[PDB]
Amino acid sequence: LQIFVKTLTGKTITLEVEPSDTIENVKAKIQDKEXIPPDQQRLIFAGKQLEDGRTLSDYNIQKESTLHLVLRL
Repeated sequence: LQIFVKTLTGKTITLEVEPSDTIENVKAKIQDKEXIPPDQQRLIFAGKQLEDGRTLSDYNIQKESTLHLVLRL
């Protein structure tokens, strides 16, 4: 499964994910490519800021969905 992550910079990164991955698991994937601590990340799907501990399925995030990475601090 693959989703896209955009950033304020606007660079489009793609991630390999599992449908039952938590948002916390997605932040740890972004950490490894980008160097940003999870607690500094904030992720929007379709205008909605996502809560860690919930899963991509919980939010109907599926092949080719785009998440928007925003930084806290």
